[PDB]
Amino acid sequence: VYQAGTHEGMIDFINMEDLELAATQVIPSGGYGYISSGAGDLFTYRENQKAFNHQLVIPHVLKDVELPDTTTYFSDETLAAPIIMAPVAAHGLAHEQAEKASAKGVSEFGTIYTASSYASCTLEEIRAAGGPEAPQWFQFYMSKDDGINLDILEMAKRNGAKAVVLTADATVGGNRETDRRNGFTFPLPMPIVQAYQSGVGQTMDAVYKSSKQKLSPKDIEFITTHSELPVYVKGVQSEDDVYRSLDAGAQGIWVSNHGGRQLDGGPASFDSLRYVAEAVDKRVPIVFDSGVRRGQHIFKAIASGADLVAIGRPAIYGLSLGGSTGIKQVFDFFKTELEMVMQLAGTQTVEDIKNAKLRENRFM
Amino acid sequence: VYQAGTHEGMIDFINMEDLELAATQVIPSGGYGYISSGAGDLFTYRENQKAFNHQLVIPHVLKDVELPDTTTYFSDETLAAPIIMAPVAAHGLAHEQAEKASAKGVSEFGTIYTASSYASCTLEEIRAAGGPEAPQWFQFYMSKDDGINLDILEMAKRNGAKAVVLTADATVGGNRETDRRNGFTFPLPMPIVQAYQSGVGQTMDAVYKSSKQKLSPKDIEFITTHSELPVYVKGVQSEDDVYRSLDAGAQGIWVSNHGGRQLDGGPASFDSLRYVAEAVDKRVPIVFDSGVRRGQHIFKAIASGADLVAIGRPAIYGLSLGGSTGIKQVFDFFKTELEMVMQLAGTQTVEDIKNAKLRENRFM
Amino acid sequence: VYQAGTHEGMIDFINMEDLELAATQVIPSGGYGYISSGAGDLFTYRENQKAFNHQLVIPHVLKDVELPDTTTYFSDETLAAPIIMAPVAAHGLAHEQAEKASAKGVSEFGTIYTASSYASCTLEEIRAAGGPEAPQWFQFYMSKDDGINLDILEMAKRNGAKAVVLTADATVGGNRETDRRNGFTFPLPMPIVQAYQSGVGQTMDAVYKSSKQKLSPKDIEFITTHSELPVYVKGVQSEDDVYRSLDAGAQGIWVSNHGGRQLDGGPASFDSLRYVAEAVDKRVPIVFDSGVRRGQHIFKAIASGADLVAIGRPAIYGLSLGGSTGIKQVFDFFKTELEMVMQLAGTQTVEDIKNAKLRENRFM
Amino acid sequence: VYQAGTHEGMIDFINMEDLELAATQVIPSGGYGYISSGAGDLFTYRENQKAFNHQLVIPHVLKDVELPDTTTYFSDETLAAPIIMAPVAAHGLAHEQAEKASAKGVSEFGTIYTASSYASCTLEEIRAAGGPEAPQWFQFYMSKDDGINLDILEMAKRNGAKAVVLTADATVGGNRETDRRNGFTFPLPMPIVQAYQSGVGQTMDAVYKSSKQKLSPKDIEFITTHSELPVYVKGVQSEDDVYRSLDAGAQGIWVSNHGGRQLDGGPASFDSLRYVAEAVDKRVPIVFDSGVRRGQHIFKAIASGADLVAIGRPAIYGLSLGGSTGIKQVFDFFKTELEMVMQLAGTQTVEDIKNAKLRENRFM
Ligand SMILES: Cc1cc2c(cc1C)N(C[C@H](O)[C@H](O)[C@H](O)COP(=O)(O)O)c1[nH]c(=O)[nH]c(=O)c1N2
Ligand SMILES: Cc1cc2c(cc1C)N(C[C@H](O)[C@H](O)[C@H](O)COP(=O)(O)O)c1[nH]c(=O)[nH]c(=O)c1N2
Ligand SMILES: Cc1cc2c(cc1C)N(C[C@H](O)[C@H](O)[C@H](O)COP(=O)(O)O)c1[nH]c(=O)[nH]c(=O)c1N2
Ligand SMILES: Cc1cc2c(cc1C)N(C[C@H](O)[C@H](O)[C@H](O)COP(=O)(O)O)c1[nH]c(=O)[nH]c(=O)c1N2
Repeated sequence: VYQAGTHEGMIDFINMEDLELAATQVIPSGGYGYISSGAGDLFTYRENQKAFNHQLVIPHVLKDVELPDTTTYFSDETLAAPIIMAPVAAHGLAHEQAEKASAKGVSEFGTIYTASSYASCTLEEIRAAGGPEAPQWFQFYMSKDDGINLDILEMAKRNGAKAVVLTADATVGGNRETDRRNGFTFPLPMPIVQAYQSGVGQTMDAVYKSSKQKLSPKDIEFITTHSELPVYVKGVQSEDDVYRSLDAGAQGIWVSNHGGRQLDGGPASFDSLRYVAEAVDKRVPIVFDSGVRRGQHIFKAIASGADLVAIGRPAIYGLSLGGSTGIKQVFDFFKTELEMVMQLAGTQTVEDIKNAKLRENRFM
Repeated sequence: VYQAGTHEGMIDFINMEDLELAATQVIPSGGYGYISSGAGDLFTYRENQKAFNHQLVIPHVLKDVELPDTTTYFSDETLAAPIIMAPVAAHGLAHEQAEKASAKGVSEFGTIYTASSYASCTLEEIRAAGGPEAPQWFQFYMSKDDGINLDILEMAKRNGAKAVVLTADATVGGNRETDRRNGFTFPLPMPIVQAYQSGVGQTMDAVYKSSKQKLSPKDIEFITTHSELPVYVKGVQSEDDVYRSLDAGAQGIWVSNHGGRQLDGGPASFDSLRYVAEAVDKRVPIVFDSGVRRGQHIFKAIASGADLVAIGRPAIYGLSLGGSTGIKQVFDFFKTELEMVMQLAGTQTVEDIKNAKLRENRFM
Repeated sequence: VYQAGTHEGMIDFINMEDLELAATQVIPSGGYGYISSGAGDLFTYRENQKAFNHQLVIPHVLKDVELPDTTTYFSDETLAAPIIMAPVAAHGLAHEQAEKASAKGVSEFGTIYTASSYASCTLEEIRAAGGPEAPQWFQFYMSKDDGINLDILEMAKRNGAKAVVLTADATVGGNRETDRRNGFTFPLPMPIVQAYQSGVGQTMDAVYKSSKQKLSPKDIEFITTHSELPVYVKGVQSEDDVYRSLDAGAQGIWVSNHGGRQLDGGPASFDSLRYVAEAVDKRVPIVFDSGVRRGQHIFKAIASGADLVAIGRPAIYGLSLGGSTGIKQVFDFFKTELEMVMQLAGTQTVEDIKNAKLRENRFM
Repeated sequence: VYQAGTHEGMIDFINMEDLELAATQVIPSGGYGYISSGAGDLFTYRENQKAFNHQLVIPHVLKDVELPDTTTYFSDETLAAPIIMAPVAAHGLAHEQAEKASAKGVSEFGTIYTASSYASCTLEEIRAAGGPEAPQWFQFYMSKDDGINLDILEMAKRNGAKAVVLTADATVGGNRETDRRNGFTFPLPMPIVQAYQSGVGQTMDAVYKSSKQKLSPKDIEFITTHSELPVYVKGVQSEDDVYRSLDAGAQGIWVSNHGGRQLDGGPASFDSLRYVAEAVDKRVPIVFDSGVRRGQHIFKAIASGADLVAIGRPAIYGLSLGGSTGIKQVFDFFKTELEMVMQLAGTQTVEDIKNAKLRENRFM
């Protein structure tokens, strides 16, 4: 039997590194390997966190700032901070209460929750746990069957999704050698995609291969036609990918390399953000993720063209140790660090962060 | 008595690093040192594998790709993948069945086998083991005696060689200090070059010095005159070397630094490929080798101007552990990784890989 | 009870690294952690010392130099060397005699002493210990209350401060995780700021938050209006910060990142010095600090536009082990190294150092 | 009593790294520390050997080369190879037979021997040991007394010195902290400089301070006036130093940073060679040293503008273990490696090395 974390309450940590280590005590070895590792030789995975010091934040002085405000106005939403929950599969790997605990905690922090197509819970349970005023987005792993795709989009609409995130950088799984060494298989169902994927006893490789490989601009047009919700393309790391996405009617761009879990030997996401921000030229919102472990990383991403920054692994480690309380403590850690960075950089508001100029590191 | 690997069947490995370590259990210490190490302080040897992350592969999205096809049309050949066997001396160091096992396995995978002048078997045995439809090339370590050179070329013709690979970067042996520490000598004859070299009990240094040092463009003209087979020059790493080769009538260029076994303090082969591809300007085919351990390395070489990528040490480690089955499993490992990279990069066919644009890594 | 160093006399050390290690034997663990560590992941802290080899000193020959002279004419002062004491809080953490021992030792060496607002002693005790001819500057952590600010400035005037150093890069404390792990609190009062801060049992974070966060150019104008002393802005690392400071009437610029204790992910101070020196264009004096551990670091800073270089941690380690004798030995170590560097670089006087041209390191 | 090496005969080594380690068995700890270490934090010392891979040697093919010839015509001399003995103090630290053993071995190899002013033997003994046809140069540490300087120059003339090497980069000693830790003092006299320096029981720092600090172009004119021998300036690493030297009548330039023993935080000598070669523009010969441990290092220096390359520490380690036989084996190691590099680079003669083009390493 697979037994995940069961604690609901305050957790003890200093930073995201000791939090990651502490989670090894409550997540079964195979599940921990699935969450913690990445593709191939882990070049791209390691580069994600290193890349934030490719650009240096200037601690400006005499900027007439106190009590910096992380409050973020995004569409008709008011967020506590420009920090959201990334779509992460199978929260039941981390905590018994799974996406019910994560959706409740992110709702209570007061920011956007992105639900995974590969969730351990139904979208109905995710909406119920967050409450009716919780801002929730739906991340779509599409079927090869358009009937099933219409059914999943109608289901996202019923549950009040405010955007559809088409993940386009996992048409097949990466060469995740920790999963291979562990003989990893999923312990729980995936109810949202149950029409094409059963989850239980399936390999990582098998699950991605059950979804659609031949994604194209026609898939954005399909989602627009049948849902009327704004479409974000996730995995965008170049100008060519921006123009393909916007020409097909995308209303958002999500810069990511899937936390270094996919194509080893590719760039760090933070380096790609510069190319993507130039191509987008503020025409649509940008979400950024992959390697974020400090407030200074969030500041640098927003200064470089991100409107929102998404959190993956650190939120899952917090969930494993403390449930809803634990995941909210991780968002609070990032908000508290961002407030410190805003004061020392001289930015009163999130819009002021966007206008900050970083210095390129010539000696990395 | 020298006792190499004897197993014929499926081998257990994750990647080429644990395969290299596993081979230490079946290859005698001196033979393992000869295969595994390189020249001088090993700067050039280490740089070969590191250099693939000097250029970054973009994981494009919405590229309308599924079931990527590695099938490669090269001259009148149909190859399983754009991946061939490099010429490697003395396979009897690795497996009792030597080049009979390696030629059979590479034939069954369905790609080009390059036979070494310093083989443990005759070219007749190599042709017999591969079968009459197996695509085979002949790698030439020339004699100082032109009579012997005519005899060896007529022998290559009789055995249906489709190209002659003139190896030009080993006129003398490098300073291979592992061979010195081990007191390495060859345990087996070298029948192809028996007219000038006996093999048994000879040092690495002695064998290279028995071949021709004063290679020049006149040697390409000699091979053309007497064989009528296309000549590839192997070891080409600069524009000057391309023009010398093509002006003398070469019909192919093989970019290599001999797996870091020759001139320590020289460039990584993958970095040299850019200079060579610019000079060749698609006038003749390019083969690339040295440091290839992943599908992403093959993808990057082809995107950078290679038509074919050759495998050395990893194929020999597979041979040592599993014979024909083992060497085919190594080619299958590279083909399976290349299919994963093609799907995540957005390339349907090998010609699409050639049109991919890599991003230079400004933070190596 | 908190028990610091008590020795007054000569100490045994080779360089500042073994001095830092030796101090662990006499400074209580919590105090040692407070002095020795820095912010976040310590990127900026480590980069400070590494950055001095971003620029290379040319050992010129035949320069007609002997007995190089470090004597420095600064305003109406004659200093032994262009090397001064940085403002460092709470010397009682290091030695029982606290700022009485440090002010006496720096006076006897013959250079500027910068008194911290967060001193363990009164400014009256600091002036008494240095003697009436000792050059002393006052470092200001401002109150939120302008009445208290007028009182502190009148107090600096009474004690013969020759400049006011407005520290502007610590409006809040950095994420100093060693202090968090140690549960660090200050053991002694802070008499200079007693009107707003009691010191005893207070966290690092609490003390900075008791001072003024909303520093602006109006604060320079306030100090000028009420003290008539030259104002230096400390923490300046960019052109924008120079122009803000000078436009508000600053008569000096102090380039610093607070010894890597504040905004992790910011530049090394030595790299920032180039940008600041270009903007200042010799209009006002420049003080430089953060990471100085060798004479070559002082030489490089002065060649790059610094008029004076300030010493922090190394002076405190010397104080802990030897009191007034020990801190003077640290200044003597830096002066002796600077004399060696001046002879080998070919600079007879400090003005000659300013005219030296460094070579940028293209291979860091 | 100080007891150095006593063996005369063949020594067992692979490369200069295991030779350096083996010498620890025969050189007393204090002497070994004096020979093996360098200044300050050893940045410049470590950079010397690393810097050779800042520029990459192209292994050219089809260059029509065999039996490469290292024979070097320099002035009226015929050298075995473009490889000479650097001036190194006090060979009695390494071997009982001191400079008698080193001069005999270098004479028998057939190249230039540079005698140190701080030799353990007289120049008469050095000339007698080398024989009358041995090419010998005299390295000058000048006195503050011009009478003593005239006496030393007349002595160099009597002993048939063919050049005077004015060492200009050691006007004072570097901060050699191994010597400090060891309490190092010289065990033997320095007969050449006995008029101003006794040697026995003296520190490194004291010996350099007894020589002339205020070296200037007037000192080149003095040597020319009183000896009529060509003057080389040693320690030249910039254009300014070339023009100062040539304007004063120098007939040679010796590029060096004194093996990283002097100004820590300065450039690697191999990097400085490019700047010096451009300024000299073949107007006078260039000697190069500091960090040479391989044939590829000698090749790269000559391709970059050096006419001769000098050997320091490796020659002293060979001397300690094998006397005249041992030091000749070290020169033979370098000649044998240079022959291998010349064959693989495609250079028939030393003049061909000068015309080789290196590729700058963009990924160091
Ligand atoms: C365990 C786990 C599982 C998933 C993911 C990640 C991880 C760690 N990610 C990728 C995710 O959205 C995000 O891009 C990364 O997690 C960001 O990198 P960091 O984890 O913050 O370093 C992911 N993305 C997505 O679109 N759908 C999914 O179902 C998942 N599943
Ligand atoms: C044990 C061994 C033996 C040989 C070689 C290599 C090795 C490892 N190589 C060089 C070979 O063709 C190829 O360039 C390298 O092996 C490529 O580097 P990797 O081994 O893939 O890293 C080689 N090349 C050649 O032209 N003729 C030969 O006989 C040999 N022999
Ligand atoms: C223990 C301690 C305490 C303080 C400081 C530093 C340290 C180490 N610093 C910063 C100081 O002035 C200086 O910028 C740095 O010390 C310089 O870096 P190094 O210590 O030389 O590496 C500091 N600066 C300031 O303006 N007022 C203060 O009260 C203090 N307090
Ligand atoms: C033990 C020892 C002693 C000396 C030296 C070096 C060493 C190691 N060197 C410097 C020498 O000429 C040369 O520049 C360096 O040795 C070159 O660096 P490598 O030793 O080859 O790395 C030196 N130079 C000089 O001009 N006169 C001298 O008396 C000495 N003495």
